[PDB]
Amino acid sequence: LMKPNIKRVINATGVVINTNLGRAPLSKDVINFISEIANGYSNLEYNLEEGKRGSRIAHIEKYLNELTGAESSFVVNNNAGAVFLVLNTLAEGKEVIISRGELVEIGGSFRIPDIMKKSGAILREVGTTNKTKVSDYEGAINQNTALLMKVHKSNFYMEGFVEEVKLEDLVKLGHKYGIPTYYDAGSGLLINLKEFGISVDEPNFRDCISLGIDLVSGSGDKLLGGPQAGIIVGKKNLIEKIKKNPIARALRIDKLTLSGLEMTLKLYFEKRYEDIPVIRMLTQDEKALRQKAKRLEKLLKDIPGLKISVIKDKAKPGGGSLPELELPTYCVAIRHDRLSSQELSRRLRLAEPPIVCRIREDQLLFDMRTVFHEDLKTIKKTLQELLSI
Amino acid sequence: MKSLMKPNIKRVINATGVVINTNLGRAPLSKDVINFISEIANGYSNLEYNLEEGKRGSRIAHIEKYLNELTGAESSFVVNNNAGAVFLVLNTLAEGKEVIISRGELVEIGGSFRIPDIMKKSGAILREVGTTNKTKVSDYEGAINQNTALLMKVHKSNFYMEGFVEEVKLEDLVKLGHKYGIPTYYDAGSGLLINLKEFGISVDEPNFRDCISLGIDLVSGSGDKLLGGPQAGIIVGKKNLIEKIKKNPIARALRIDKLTLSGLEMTLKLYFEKRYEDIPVIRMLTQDEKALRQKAKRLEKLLKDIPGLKISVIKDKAKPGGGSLPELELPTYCVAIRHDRLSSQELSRRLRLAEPPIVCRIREDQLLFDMRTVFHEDLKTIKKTLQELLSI
Ligand SMILES: [K+]
Ligand SMILES: [Pt+2]
Ligand SMILES: [Pt+2]
Repeated sequence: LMKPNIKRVINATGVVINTNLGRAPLSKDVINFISEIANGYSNLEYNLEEGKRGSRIAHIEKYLNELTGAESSFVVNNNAGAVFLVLNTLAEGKEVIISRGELVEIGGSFRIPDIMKKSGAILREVGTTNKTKVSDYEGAINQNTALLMKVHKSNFYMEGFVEEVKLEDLVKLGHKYGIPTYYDAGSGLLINLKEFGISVDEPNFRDCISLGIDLVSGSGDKLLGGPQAGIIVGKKNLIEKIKKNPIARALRIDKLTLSGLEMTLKLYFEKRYEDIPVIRMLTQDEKALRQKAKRLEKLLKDIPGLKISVIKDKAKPGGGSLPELELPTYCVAIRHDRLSSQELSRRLRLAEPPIVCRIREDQLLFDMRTVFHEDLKTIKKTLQELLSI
Repeated sequence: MKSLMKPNIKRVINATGVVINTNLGRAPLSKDVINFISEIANGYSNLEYNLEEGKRGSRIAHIEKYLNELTGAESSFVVNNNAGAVFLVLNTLAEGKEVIISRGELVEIGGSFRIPDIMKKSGAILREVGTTNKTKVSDYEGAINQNTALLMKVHKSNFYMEGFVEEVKLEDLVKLGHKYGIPTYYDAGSGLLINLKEFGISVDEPNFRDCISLGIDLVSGSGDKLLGGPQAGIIVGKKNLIEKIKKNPIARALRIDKLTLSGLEMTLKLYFEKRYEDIPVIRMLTQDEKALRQKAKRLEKLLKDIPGLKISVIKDKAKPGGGSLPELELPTYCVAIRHDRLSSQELSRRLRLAEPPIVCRIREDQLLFDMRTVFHEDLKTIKKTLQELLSI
């Protein structure tokens, strides 16, 4: 093979946070900065003022602190690690209370009880799958309770007869017994969504911090729309213990992500949301989508055996973050006389660049939500090369 | 006390359009059944007797024949309620032993019923496997050991999950159980008797016959849910196991009453006779869309003459099963009413205080009557009830 296996793939699934397709894409502004810091040497671990070594995370935490309002903050390889670290540091040998309904598998390799076991912490599971009350948490408190933990169900959701302990209650319960409260938000949403005209209950750092939760973690590649990372924020007392754990060194973030992260956080401090693609995509205007949808169909009419439509559909745009959410978008629907849709999808994934699309009832769909403007021309040229042969 | 001069349990007209309603008494009974119940209650009977042999007999006997035939299990048994069945199954086969179950199937149904809580009081030992959202065969098999007494699956009747989710195919469980020689218990909960797709309602909901022929060793369910009968815990399965269960002294504490046994038998006989329309819970879920409309405009016809009354007829998607089919979404015709003098919040409040009461849905200060759960004899009574409240 002359070719590298890692390829740019055209996402037509209309799924913005896609665990399979590389999660959050990055803004050209961020990547340029990353590219700059990677092209030569730098002040990675250095103080230019004093002429000696300095802490790498230092640059970042300041932003996090003022953005989230938490006393201190830290960042490690990924949220998986965040969880592992937080547990291993605070709960080794001791008991961590958690709802039977928040023991989650995210991805293929991550399971709360599995990482938790490996951490050295002792799982104490309370309540039921579908309903969990405050009593259940309190009931399970004892001498060896180190931690009150909540995990946000980022990849799935429950409906029907359902209950859940209000975080406030959890903070309350924590304060009573003097037990720290750890919240794995996971989506790493930085700020309240309702500020962008998207009304959702999705917990963010800032808000769940000001709720009095002692520790909150999340990924950087999800709702934060940054590079992969485990983000931790909370009580300085705690973060301090965390940083000091030798394991934290094995979880230490790389130069690239660090740079990538800091640029991302600058954008947020400067309130330039449109400049982080996950946010832009999820707040894209319903008109902007039809405008894109029709723009593509204009390029598709001239090719043979091709049936082009454009529909309006309720999709669930956030894959690994906002599972409940349903938003309307415009899909460009296409069909060929000679080829079944399943056969076409298969060829599209094998194309260069590959094209991954949603199928509905033997009707091949491209959801514009997650398609770029530079992608359109490339789908034309890629469709004709397969079908005009 | 003053409120003692009259009974508190009253008939109540349900306009919530919610067929299986935990609050409003669950499944109503057909008059055929009620008559039969009334007949066996009115005097003495063969309850525990063998008229052939002139000596005492099992009460369950009457019923077991029907269940065994309908579901295709070797033997069957009936206790007070499904909670009890679950309690009894576990206390019989798993006391002091381990029961493997998915972390996603540890349910709270009702306020007072929690699998892990009752399983504990059961004497059984809970070995929970997998995760909330995803559970694989691996999880089940990996937790098997010397003290493993049971592989258990509980059907999520009152809630459901969406997103990244995994579940073990029943077939694989059975295959896993046959491998290690461990019995498999399915708490269906819904006690649905026959496949729903036969009535034009396409859903995955498990039924007795189908889950038995798949090689599950024990299946239980409620009587007053999708079975459309009176309250009961129904167990069907392998004779060797039913036997062990029947002999548990606790099963006498859970022994069913003359009334439900009667009601149950007639209910089942209706199933044998394939007269589904004569069991309200199935009739109400299988009602034709036209029929609902037909019924909705026949109501509107009666209410036009009432002063201050604005009346429309809408078409809406509702969720008819409360405690059995939470996913199921079905279209129905509601009859919507509005008054100029009374707020709908105040009008609903008065309707519940009526004789007979009337419970309906409220949506943005508009009052909804869902035709799904309204009987034909109830229309007239809604007219007379409204005019009495509004005119007076
Ligand atoms: K890294
Ligand atoms: Pt009283
Ligand atoms: Pt009195």
